[PDB]
Amino acid sequence: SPWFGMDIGGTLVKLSYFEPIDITAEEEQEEVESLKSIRKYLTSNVAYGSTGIRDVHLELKDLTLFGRRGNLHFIRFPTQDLPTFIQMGRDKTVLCATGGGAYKFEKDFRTIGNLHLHKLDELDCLVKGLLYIDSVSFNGQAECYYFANASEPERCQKMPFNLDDPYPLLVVNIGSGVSILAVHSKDNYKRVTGTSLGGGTFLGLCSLLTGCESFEEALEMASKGDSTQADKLVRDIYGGDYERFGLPGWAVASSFGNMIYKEKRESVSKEDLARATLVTITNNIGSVARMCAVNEKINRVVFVGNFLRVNTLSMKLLAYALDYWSKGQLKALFLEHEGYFGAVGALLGLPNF
Amino acid sequence: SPWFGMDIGGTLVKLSYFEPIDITAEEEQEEVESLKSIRKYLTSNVAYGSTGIRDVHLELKDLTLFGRRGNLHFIRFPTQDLPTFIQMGRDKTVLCATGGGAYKFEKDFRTIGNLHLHKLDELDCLVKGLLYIDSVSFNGQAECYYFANASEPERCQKMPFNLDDPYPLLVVNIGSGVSILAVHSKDNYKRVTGTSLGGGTFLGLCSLLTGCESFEEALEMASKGDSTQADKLVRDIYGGDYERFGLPGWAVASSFGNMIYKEKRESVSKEDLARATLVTITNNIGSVARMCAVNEKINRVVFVGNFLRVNTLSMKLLAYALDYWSKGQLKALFLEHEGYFGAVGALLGLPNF
Ligand SMILES: Nc1ncnc2c1ncn2[C@@H]1O[C@H](COP(=O)(O)OP(=O)(O)NP(=O)(O)O)[C@@H](O)[C@H]1O
Ligand SMILES: Nc1ncnc2c1ncn2[C@@H]1O[C@H](COP(=O)(O)OP(=O)(O)NP(=O)(O)O)[C@@H](O)[C@H]1O
Ligand SMILES: CCS(=O)(=O)Nc1ccc(CC(=O)N2CCN(c3ccc(Cl)nn3)CC2)c(F)c1
Ligand SMILES: CCS(=O)(=O)Nc1ccc(CC(=O)N2CCN(c3ccc(Cl)nn3)CC2)c(F)c1
Ligand SMILES: [Mg+2]
Ligand SMILES: [Mg+2]
Repeated sequence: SPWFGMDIGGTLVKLSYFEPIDITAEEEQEEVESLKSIRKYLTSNVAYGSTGIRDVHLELKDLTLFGRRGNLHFIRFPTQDLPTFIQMGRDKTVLCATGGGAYKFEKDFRTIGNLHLHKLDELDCLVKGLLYIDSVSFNGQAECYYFANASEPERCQKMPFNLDDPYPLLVVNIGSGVSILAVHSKDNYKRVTGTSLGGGTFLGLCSLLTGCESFEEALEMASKGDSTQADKLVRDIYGGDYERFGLPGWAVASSFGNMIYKEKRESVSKEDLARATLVTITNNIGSVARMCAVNEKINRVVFVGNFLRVNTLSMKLLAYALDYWSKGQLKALFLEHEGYFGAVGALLGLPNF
Repeated sequence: SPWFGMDIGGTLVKLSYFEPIDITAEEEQEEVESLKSIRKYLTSNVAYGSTGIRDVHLELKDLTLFGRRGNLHFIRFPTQDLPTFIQMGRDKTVLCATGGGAYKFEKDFRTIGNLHLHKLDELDCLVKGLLYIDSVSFNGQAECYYFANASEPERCQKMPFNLDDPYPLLVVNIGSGVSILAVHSKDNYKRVTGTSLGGGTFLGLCSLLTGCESFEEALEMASKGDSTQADKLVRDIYGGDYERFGLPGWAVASSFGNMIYKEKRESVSKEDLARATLVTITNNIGSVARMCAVNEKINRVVFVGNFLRVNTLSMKLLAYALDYWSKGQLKALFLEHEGYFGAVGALLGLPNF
C-alpha cells in the first residue's frame, strides 16, 4: 500500500504522503497500474480537482522512513469535500487517521472495500509528528523559528530556534477552535484547556461582517483595515495611558466596542471589520496562551494549526503580544509545518499495524 | 454640598447619591433653593431626561453614613450624555469621581465654577464600595448570591452567600472590557489581567450582526435564539462526545464556526446570532476567570459590572460553566449592586477632603 497519514479536522483534511524514490527495477514491475496512477497523479499535479492543494514548498526531500528513502509530501483539502475524496477512492490499504473526522467518518472510509481504518489519538499524533519533523529538520534548515526583536518593526525578523531539547513545551493548536497542550516529556503530555474563539471564529465572523468568501480574502481585507475604527482603546476611555495599571493608551479595552454607536457602525469599512476580527481573535489566543504558560510554568509557547498559514499579521501580533505582556518572560515560537503535524504523526503509527 | 459618588465609565456613568432623612427644622431653613430643587428632582422622578434612570429597587434605606441617616440612591445614564449632565450643573461642591472618565473629562467638570474634582483610584473605589455594601447588607438581605445546583435547571435557584470574611476573592468586572482583580486583604489587592472581549463586544457585535439598537433589545433577541445554529460543537467535529479529553458533545468547539458555510449564513436568524454572541462572550469570560482563579489560588469568583444587569442568561451560563469545568472547585458569585461599587467607593472617599 502507499504510505499515507491523514488528519480529518472540522475544516480541513491534511494528508502526508511518502513517495519512495529508491524503487528498484523489480519493485517497479510488481507495482500495479492503479498505484502507479496514484503516485503519478499526486507527484505531477499541484492542484487536485477544484479544492485540493499540494504545499510543494513544505516537501521533505530524501527522507529515510521505515527503512526506505523517499520524499514526504503535504496535501490539504476541505473536509466538506471528503465525499469526493472517498468516491475517488472507491473508483480506483491501511489508513492511519486522526482528528475528529477519523471518528465521524469512520463508516464512510469503510465503504472502500477491505480498507482497514486505524483511528489514532489526536494528542499522540500531534506531539509525535511535531517532534519527528523537528528532529529530521526542514531539508537542513530549522523547523522552528521566532520573530527577533518583535517589539520594533524596523528590526523585527524571522530567526531560527533550536528545539533539540524541547521539554517542556506549551503547544497552542489554532484550528477551528483552540487546544492548549502541555508537553513535559515524550511520554508525558496533556490537553490543558482550550478556547472556542479560534480560526473558525475569525473566518465565520469575518464572513458575516464583510461577505468575504475565503480565508485568503479575509486576510487581504484585514491587511488594508484599521481595527481602531471598530475597537475602543484605553485612550478612548481614559484620554491617554492608564499607567497605574500598566496599560498603554493603544491597548484594546473593548473589542468592537466603538460599534455600540450607530454613526460609527455606519462609517466603518469592511476592511476595518476584518482587521478588528483578526486582532480580537489573535489577542485573545495570545492571552489564553500566556495564562496557561504561567499556570504550567512553561516559558516556550509554540503555535500550530492552519489559522496562521499565509498569516504573518497574526504571527507578528502573537510574537509582539506574548513578549510585551509577559515582560519578556515568554517567547512565541512558530513551525514551518504547523498545519500538518497530526497527519505526520498518524503516518508514523503505520508500523504498529 | 450634596453627597455624590460618580464612576464615569467607557459606556455608562454611575452615580450614588446620599439623601439625608434626618434634616432638622433649622437645617431645612439653611438649605438653599437649588439644593432643595436638586433633592426634590432626584427623589420625585425615576427617569431623568431621556436617558437617566434611578434604580429604585437598589435603594438602601435608613443607612447611617458620615454621622447622618439617609437613603442611598443608585442612578445611571450613558457617558455619551455627560455633556447634558454637565450643562445642567452649569445652569443651576466636591465631586469624588472614578473611572476612566474622571481623567478624560476632568477639564469639563472644572467648567462648573469652583467645583473641586478629586479623581480616585478605580481599584480602591471598587473594592471599598463592594466591601462596604456587603457589610451594611441590602436592607437586611444578603448582598451576595449564587445559583444553587447550577447544573440542573429544574432545581437551579438564586440563594444567598455569606461574605463576612471575603478574603481572598477574585473579582471579575465586566464593563466595556473585562478586568480581573485579586483581593487578598482590605489593603492587598491588584489587577491580575483583563480581556477586551467584554460587554462592549457583546453590544457592538450584536448591533452589527442584528441591527439591535439597545442592550435590552440584544438580550431579548438572544433569549429567542439558538446559538448552535451559528456555533460548531464538539459533536459536529467528532460525531459525539470526545471522552478522551473530557469534552461533551455539546461543548462549543468553534464559536460562529458554522458561519464559514454560505448556506448556513443564509439561514441563520438574527436571534440565533444574538444568542451566539452572548454565549461566546460569556463563556470566554468564564474561562479567563477560571484560569486566573487557578493561578491566584482563589476559589470564590465574584462577577460585577453592568454586562450582567437584567441578564440572567449570562449569569446562569457563568454559574453552570464555572462549576462544570472546575469540577466543582470554583463557585460563581453575584452581587445585587454589581454596577455601582465604584460610585459607592468614590462617595466613601469624601471625608479625606
Ligand atoms: N484554505 C483554507 N480554508 C479554510 N480555512 C483556512 C484555510 N487556510 C487556512 N485556514 C485557517 O485555518 C483554520 C483551520 O485550521 P486547521 O488546523 O486545519 O483546523 P481543523 O483541524 O480543520 N479544525 P479542528 O477540528 O478544530 O482541529 C481555519 O479556521 C482558517 O482560519
Ligand atoms: N442601558 C445600557 N446601555 C448600554 N449598555 C448596557 C446597559 N445596561 C447594561 N449594559 C451592559 O453593561 C456594559 C457596560 O457596563 P459598565 O460596568 O457600566 O461598564 P463601563 O464602566 O461603562 N465601561 P468600562 O470603562 O470598561 O468600565 C455594556 O457594555 C453593556 O453590555
Ligand atoms: C480538540 C477537540 S475539538 O477538535 O473538538 N476542538 C475544540 C477546541 C476548543 C474547545 C473548547 C474547550 O476546550 N473548552 C473547554 C474549556 N471551556 C470553558 C468554558 C467556560 C469555563 Cl468557566 N471554563 N472553561 C470552553 C470549552 C473544544 F471543546 C473543542
Ligand atoms: C480597567 C482599565 S479600562 O477601563 O481601560 N478597561 C480595560 C479592560 C480590558 C483591557 C484589556 C487588558 O487588560 N489587557 C491586558 C492583557 N492583554 C493581553 C493581550 C495579549 C497577551 Cl499575549 N497577553 N495579554 C490584552 C489587554 C484593558 F486594556 C482595559
Ligand atoms: Mg485540527
Ligand atoms: Mg466601569
